Amino acid sequence: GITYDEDRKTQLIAQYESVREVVNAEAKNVHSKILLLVVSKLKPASDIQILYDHGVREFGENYVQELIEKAKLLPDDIKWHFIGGLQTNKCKDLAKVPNLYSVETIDSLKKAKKLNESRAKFQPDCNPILCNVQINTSHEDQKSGLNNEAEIFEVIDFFLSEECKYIKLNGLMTIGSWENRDFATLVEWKKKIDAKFGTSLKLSMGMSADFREAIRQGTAEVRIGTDIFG
Ligand SMILES: *Cc1c(COP(=O)(O)O)cnc(C)c1O
Repeated sequence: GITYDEDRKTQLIAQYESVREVVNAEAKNVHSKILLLVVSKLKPASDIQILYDHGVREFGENYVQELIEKAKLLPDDIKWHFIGGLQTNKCKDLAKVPNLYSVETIDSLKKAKKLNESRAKFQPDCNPILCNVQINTSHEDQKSGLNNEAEIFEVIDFFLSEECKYIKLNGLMTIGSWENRDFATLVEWKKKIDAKFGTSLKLSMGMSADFREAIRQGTAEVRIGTDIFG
């Protein structure tokens, strides 16, 4: 497939395994496996091939066109996770990727309906896209994420409806803020929702600077790039 240098291979795998060892060590230190989503945004496809060949399957991309271009160049069994800003007009585009495993940035009912809509038309055959609801856990104003309980509840209601058959509600997601109060707020959102809808939501929180704490607060998935591709 994509050709890569041997010195970079040895270095990428080393840095990755070291990140994965700390994630596993942190997890094993609590009261069962956490996903290490490898955020390859802006990284070349050769780097992904390096890790792919190493056994890695789940990579996170933030840009729609980049993910699509990347998906066509690399193996079909990669489990792409779209973790960037989602515009309703790009849903149709994303839905076309067969191996689009997950979309963690659904932050409106309009978007959920459009992705489910698009997925039905272009890849009804393919497995339902696993989805996370992005919530603004910061107590500040943030360009993305939901903060309104009524609107959040309305998004969850649709996911559990019979009409939503091509995208599956998996959990909650947050970019945090800039002990962790943000992860704490996400944890509280999962309880209020699990209680009201009878769900057992999966949490996606924790990045390069705070994945350890996220791991301590119950995360089911951490998204790390910098620590792995440096
Ligand atoms: C880029 C990004 C990450 C990862 O942070 P790193 O310092 O690169 O580990 C995780 N989640 C989202 C939504 C991102 O934009």
